[PDB]
Amino acid sequence: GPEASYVRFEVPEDMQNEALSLLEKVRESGKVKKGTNETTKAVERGLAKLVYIAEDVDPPEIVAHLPLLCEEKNVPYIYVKSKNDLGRAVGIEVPCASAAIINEGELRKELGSLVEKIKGLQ
Amino acid sequence: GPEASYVRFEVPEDMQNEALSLLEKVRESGKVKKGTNETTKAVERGLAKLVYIAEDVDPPEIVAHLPLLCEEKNVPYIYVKSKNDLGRAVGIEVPCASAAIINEGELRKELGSLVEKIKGLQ
RNA sequence: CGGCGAAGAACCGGGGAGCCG
RNA sequence: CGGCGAAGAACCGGGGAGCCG
Ligand code: NA
Ligand code: NA
Ligand code: NA
Ligand code: NA
Ligand code: NA
Ligand code: NA
Ligand code: NA
Ligand code: NA
Ligand code: NA
Ligand code: NA
Repeated sequence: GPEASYVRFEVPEDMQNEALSLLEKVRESGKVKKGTNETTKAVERGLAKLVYIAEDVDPPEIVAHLPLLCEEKNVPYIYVKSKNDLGRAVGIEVPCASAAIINEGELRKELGSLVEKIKGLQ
Repeated sequence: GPEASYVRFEVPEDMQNEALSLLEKVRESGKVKKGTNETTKAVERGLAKLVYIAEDVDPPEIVAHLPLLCEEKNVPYIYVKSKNDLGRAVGIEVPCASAAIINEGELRKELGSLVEKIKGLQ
């Protein structure tokens, strides 16, 4: 219905909040790219460890290529309800449709656990 | 002072008007590049037959590089008093800092005699 | 019609956080 | 204090006349 086509699975809210929290914390020791241009290049260049996509992107066409791209490059991705939260999580002043963790820093294990839960959705 | 350093020699008013009438005619006969970006490239690419530099360009750094470039590339150049005149003559709606003839069309004689006039000064 | 635009519109690639009053 | 900016600022490269209300 209201959700655009590019949202391919439901991410429980607690999993979303863990993921947003880890994305904000990874900036302290690892490296994130933020925004759809850099997110897309991060995946295309083989650099993405975890891609975040906001569910409320409108027009959906801005991020709609990302899930199929991630799947082709075997990059895990997770949805978050709000591009506002996503922009806050990555530390910028405007909404953010998509982001990528590219260096996991000190959070390798927590991101690993999160990725295995994502897999467990489908 | 008041003219910027890039005005390396004086050009008389009969000649600047000669140069601007010629420029306006070469448009429907040959080819003109208009604007500093296109004029620099024409000189660098070896395509410029006559470049026009307005004397009232503020800031001067917009065009200051052009005279030594023209000399390096063996390209004659002429100063005209007004970038508004220069704009009107290349048929655009805004001021124009510099321009270049790239083909003389059917006005090869009037161009040559002006070029020899230019050579005569300094 | 005004405002802006060759001191470089649109558009494209690089870039990745400031620009303006 | 506002307006705008990750739906991509500044800037570099290509482009060469439109963009906006
Ligand atoms: Na980019
Ligand atoms: Na890593
Ligand atoms: Na760890
Ligand atoms: Na022309
Ligand atoms: Na031109
Ligand atoms: Na250019
Ligand atoms: Na102008
Ligand atoms: Na100008
Ligand atoms: Na880019
Ligand atoms: Na350019």
